[PDB]
Amino acid sequence: ENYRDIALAFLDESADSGTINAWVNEFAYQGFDPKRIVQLVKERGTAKGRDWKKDVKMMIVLNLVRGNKPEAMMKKMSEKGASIVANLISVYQLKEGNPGRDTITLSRVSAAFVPWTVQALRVLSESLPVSGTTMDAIAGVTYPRAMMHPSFAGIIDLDLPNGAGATIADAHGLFMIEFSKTINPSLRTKQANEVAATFEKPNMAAMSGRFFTREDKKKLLIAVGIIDEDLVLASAVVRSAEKYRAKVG
Amino acid sequence: ENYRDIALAFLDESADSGTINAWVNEFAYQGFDPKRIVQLVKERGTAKGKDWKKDVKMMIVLNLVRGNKPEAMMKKMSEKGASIVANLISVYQLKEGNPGRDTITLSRVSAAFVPWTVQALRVLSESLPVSGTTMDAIAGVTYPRAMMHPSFAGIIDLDLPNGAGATIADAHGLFMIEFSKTINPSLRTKQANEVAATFEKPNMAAMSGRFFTREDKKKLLIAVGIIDEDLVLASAVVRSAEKYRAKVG
Amino acid sequence: DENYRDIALAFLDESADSGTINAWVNEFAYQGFDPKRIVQLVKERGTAKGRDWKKDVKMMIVLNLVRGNKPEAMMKKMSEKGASIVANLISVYQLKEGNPGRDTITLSRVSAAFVPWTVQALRVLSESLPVSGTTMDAIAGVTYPRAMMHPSFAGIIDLDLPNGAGATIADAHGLFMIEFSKTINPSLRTKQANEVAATFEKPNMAAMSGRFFTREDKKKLLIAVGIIDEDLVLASAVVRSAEKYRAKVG
Amino acid sequence: ENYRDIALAFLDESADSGTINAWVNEFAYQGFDPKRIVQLVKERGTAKGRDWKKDVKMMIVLNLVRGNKPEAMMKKMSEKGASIVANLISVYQLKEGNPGRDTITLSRVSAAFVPWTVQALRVLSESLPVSGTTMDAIAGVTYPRAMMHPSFAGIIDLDLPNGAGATIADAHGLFMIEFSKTINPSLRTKQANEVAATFEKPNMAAMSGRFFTREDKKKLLIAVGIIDEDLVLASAVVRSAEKYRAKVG
Amino acid sequence: NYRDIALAFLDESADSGTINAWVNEFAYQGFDPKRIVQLVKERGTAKGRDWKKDVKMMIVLNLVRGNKPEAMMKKMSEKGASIVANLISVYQLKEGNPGRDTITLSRVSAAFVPWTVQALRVLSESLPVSGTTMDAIAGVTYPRAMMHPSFAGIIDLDLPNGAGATIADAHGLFMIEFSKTINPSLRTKQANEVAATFEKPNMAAMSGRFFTREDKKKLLIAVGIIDEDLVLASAVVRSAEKYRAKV
Amino acid sequence: DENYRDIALAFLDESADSGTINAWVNEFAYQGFDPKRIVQLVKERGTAKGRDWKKDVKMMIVLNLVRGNKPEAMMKKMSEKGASIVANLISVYQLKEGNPGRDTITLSRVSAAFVPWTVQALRVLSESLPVSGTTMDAIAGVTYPRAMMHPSFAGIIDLDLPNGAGATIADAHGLFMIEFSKTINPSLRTKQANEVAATFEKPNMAAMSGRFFTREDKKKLLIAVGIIDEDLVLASAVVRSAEKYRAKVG
RNA sequence: UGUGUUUCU
RNA sequence: UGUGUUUCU
RNA sequence: UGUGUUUCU
Repeated sequence: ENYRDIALAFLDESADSGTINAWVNEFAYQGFDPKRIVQLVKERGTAKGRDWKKDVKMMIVLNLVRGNKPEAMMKKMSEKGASIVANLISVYQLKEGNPGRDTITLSRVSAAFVPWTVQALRVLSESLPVSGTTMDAIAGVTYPRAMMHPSFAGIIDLDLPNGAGATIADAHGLFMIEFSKTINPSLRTKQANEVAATFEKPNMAAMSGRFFTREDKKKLLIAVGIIDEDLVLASAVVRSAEKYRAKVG
Repeated sequence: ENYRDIALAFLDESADSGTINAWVNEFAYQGFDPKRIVQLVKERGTAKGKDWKKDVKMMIVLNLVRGNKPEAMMKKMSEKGASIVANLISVYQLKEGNPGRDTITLSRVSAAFVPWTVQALRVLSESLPVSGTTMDAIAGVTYPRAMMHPSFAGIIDLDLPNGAGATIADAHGLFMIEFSKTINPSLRTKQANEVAATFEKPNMAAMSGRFFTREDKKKLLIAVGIIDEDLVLASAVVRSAEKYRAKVG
Repeated sequence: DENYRDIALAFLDESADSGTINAWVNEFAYQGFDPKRIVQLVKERGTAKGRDWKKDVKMMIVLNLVRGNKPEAMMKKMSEKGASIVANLISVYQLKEGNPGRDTITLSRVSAAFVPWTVQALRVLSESLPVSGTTMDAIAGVTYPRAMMHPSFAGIIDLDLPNGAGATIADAHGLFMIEFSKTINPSLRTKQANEVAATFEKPNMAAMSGRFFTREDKKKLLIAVGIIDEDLVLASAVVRSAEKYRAKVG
Repeated sequence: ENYRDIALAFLDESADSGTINAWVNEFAYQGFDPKRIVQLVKERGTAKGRDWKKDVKMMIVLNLVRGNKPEAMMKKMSEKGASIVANLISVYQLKEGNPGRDTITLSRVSAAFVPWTVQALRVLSESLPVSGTTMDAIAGVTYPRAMMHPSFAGIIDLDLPNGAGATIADAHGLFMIEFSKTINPSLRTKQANEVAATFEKPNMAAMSGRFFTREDKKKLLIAVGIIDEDLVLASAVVRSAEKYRAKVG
Repeated sequence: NYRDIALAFLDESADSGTINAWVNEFAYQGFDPKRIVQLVKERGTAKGRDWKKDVKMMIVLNLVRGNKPEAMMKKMSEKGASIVANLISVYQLKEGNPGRDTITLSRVSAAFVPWTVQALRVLSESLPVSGTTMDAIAGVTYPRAMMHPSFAGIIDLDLPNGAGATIADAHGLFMIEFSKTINPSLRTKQANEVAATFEKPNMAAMSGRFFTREDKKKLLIAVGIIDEDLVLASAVVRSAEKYRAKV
Repeated sequence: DENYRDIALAFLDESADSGTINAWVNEFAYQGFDPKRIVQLVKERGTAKGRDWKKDVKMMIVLNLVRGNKPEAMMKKMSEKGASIVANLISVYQLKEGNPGRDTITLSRVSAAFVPWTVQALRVLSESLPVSGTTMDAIAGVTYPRAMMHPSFAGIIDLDLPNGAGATIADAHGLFMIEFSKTINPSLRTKQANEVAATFEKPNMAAMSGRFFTREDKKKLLIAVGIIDEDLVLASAVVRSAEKYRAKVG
């Protein structure tokens, strides 16, 4: 009878904006942060006197065609290329996976510098783990090259009008199942929705990231041809999207 | 033919629908008792010489921005914040998921102390998994910040005149479908009505809660702008409600 | 000695005493689940505590129909008013959580032994059951007989009813049993119908072939609850539910 | 080579159907030898100073009412009965299922000593998994109690004049389909012909058994009322037979 | 430098005699029908047996009971078990995991396949997979000669017009059924998954060199798989397309 | 500190010359092994143990031609004499199997690095190969060039020969490669010829695109082994095998 | 949701 | 490719 | 046949 009144008294209990926001800052998620990624890449690069921006491009291209394990890939590479990778590992302190807060990986570089990643994909389509022609056969259309990497999720605005964001996410999901199957063979026998379950949680975290503003994402999506000035989706996107919904439904 | 004739006689023994339904309601599943929650919080808090009212606020904010998994959220948190979460776990014996009624979770604190939860939402709406700006885009209007958590269902009086309670419930459902879609991304490809069915049962239990009286709920709904002293729904609420009904059917 | 054919043949003239044989049968017979023992123990333990034990049976059955078979567990997810009642029921009847022995009482056992009342409560509780009546109504093409919506119904099935009526009733009950088995055991939800059926048909057969109720007892029960009429004609809902079951499992 | 020539010349080597079929019959699968069973029972029984003939009777009755799983049936039995079953397992080395021919099971005892089994059935027909009253309802008449066990097949002479053996076999099948349906409830929803196929093979092997001669079988069938001294079938047998054929096709 | 070293191997000696001696040292050594027949003949004559008759009995034994003689005696009439006991004794039959000098029933059936392939015409209904079962799986009456793994030993994959490939396909139709019956864990698996369990030792059998190509041609004709003009029997080509469709 | 968001967005309008990027792709491209490194390690490890390493190369090649690329496994089915020397070769050359790093020696890589000898050994032991020369003679309409009867032959193919003669030689080699792939991997036997060709397209291309040997080196090799004459004219059997291949594949 | 997984040549 | 796997009655 | 199994909210 008084436990009810205790709870009810919290109506008049102080909800100080300042103290609440300080708690939020203490409790907030701390780990993956594109801000931290670019900061560390820039710092470590300039400390060794590198053209660090050029190193980013090379690290992204390296990531797009070889994956996320630099030490391993050197053992299966020409000496000319391996020597370059050896340096990239040295200055940027590249790890093979299981990243911590201050850890830099090739995936993280591709994700943080996605506005360039999304441009390189237009050129590398046939050298990717899943080729563009393979995706072109899976979709009924020429699949948008910009989407052919997990990092694309970072520029998706889910709140675009008329469910455009959802449709873009669907179309990207079509690539993600194929990508997930190629780098994890144990998923190749699994159903579409089972494969989707393996990526949709970190994928959602990427799409709901706040590194880029909504206007940043809109500009990126337009610049790379997913959507136009009038926010109209390209047909390849909507047709790839319905393929995805059919597979998982 | 003695013990057999006894059991056989139960055919003519009474099965009154009203008497049976009374038992069903007694024996019905109950996730937790809010009354027991505020009791245990106050008891365990004072026993350690803590400003337990302040700890309630912190646990609520922690719940709003990080969810209901205390041990897991510390693995991705600033050292400062994780330190105080560790304390809260210690003194309040915080567990995760859906344990017994004598067990405290962050989710249950926000539900039991909802008259404060509902005020904190007015402050940190942009730090939620689903932001206030997102809800503003989904509804045609500014979505009432107080509704932006499952614990809001606890202050809903379904027996308000003219089905105003059902309207408020629908307006809250507009948020709940979006919230469910991000914390459980597998639901993103499901129809709105299918998503609504995933939280129908616990949401109903919260609205049907008798911890707060109808007058208590009425006062809460007025104090937070859902309804006025004349029991008239805010325009944004009726808007969000009809958006919801059109999504669901 | 070593002519073994003649040894076996001589057992023709060997004594087959009815008295001694029946005594062996009594020693060797199955001993475990016994509705007679259940009702006896419920009645004894109830009157020893001065309870309206018949009313306790109804409450224990309703408790079983809506919450399942684990009383200690369900108290942790129940109002204090209800939990206090359950606490008493556990105390006087010595309710266990499962793995019953010969002298063990469980909620399932109460529902099974006192099935002539269980079968009446189901008419009223249909929407509060783990599998609702409306859910079964959608699975069958018809309004599924509420009386069958519990495993204990198998105890009143007479498999020897003329014209395979008993088999048809068992089929219709099997339609509910797959749904019930899937809800209380999630690991079966991905399995095929006949796989799920394999999980229950052995104890289910033991229930149908039980001898607690006579054939005339079962006939009366089945009529009283609407499965079959005075002329032993099956209700259409039963035969249509039955063919759904045969289709799933075949 | 010359070894190649040797293998090549096997092409010219014969393959007489009669000679080959003789080998098939020799090498054919044999579940157990009844002869070996009565031997081991008498040997192991006398070696422990037991009334082994009496133990045979108990094992048969035990087999008729409890089946073929000695260790399992003791878990649901009176303390008195389980005590003597434990003994029987000890002295006769009882196993379950289908082990080697040098292994005793309760099922094999009832089969080997069928001239007694067939008499016990006349006494305990209401304590069987399928009762005599049940069979009375399935047939239009009183079903011959002697047929109410799979071991009855051991005394069937298939080479009786006018296909009387086949008629007796069909009458026995009327019980066998019901017996199979209760001990293996998964078969309850199967067609009668499908159920009959589940026991066709071992039942045939029992009827084709040559442990007993035709004269031995004839004497057994007469002594138990299946047929008279003039080799005329009992009316209930021909009845049960035509009931069976109509069920099966 | 290193390039010139490699390039100099052009003028390095490739002596025919020494190379062939290395080949002989390095060559596969294990399963060899020559060794099988040699050992069967030697061990048989050392005990004064009609060893050729023993081969037939061992093959028939293999076709209807499988590859585990000690085990099958425990489920056999005393008359038959006594015979098997002798066969085990003189030929030193093992239960599996054969070494170089090991004789198994499978090995007898494989080495003496020109007789094995004749016995199958007679035993079709006593096989683990019956002829009528294979007749229902194929749309036609499946060639009895193919209803055993040992048939692969007489397949000439180099027969003109892909006839050899077609014969191998038709045999593959039986092999999936046979593999499923003796290994229950494969019964839930897809056709190509089951095929993967046998196609490696199966290929070793087809590419064996015990029989010449003309030996195989003669065998395949004698047993009706193909005719004098090397035309395939329709049952073979129809069984083959069933197999290709499954996998 | 700094904007960071702007630094990232800046990369949208950051350069992306196709030629500069493609140069990086070729540097960073996957490389199975370096033939140069292989002959180095063979000579170094061989001399360090006082061995006729040139002779060991020959034995390892012959071993590779008749037994494949799994040294530990092949010893389990080999004469005691042969297995004894294989054990040595594994020891001094540190032989591994499959596709390990570029600093690792395999039998397959020895045959590839020392292909000017491999190509001569094939002329001698063609009937001891997994696919025999007589088999290839039946598949082609003519006597199939023995020098092509191994994947390592691709290492001496000059694709930039005039009149697409390089492509013709590659196709003629492909006639063998489909058959070789079908026997070492019997699962491919039921696949279409074009599907089989796709299984070895990538490593075969890498071998032909190898720059370990110069065009003049390849030309001299191809002439010395009869694929082409001093006037760069294809042998008739090669053009035959090539058109057989194209008709199989499409 | 917490941004992971990085196969084969 | 390396010639294996041998179920249930 | 041996009368078991009792999920998630």
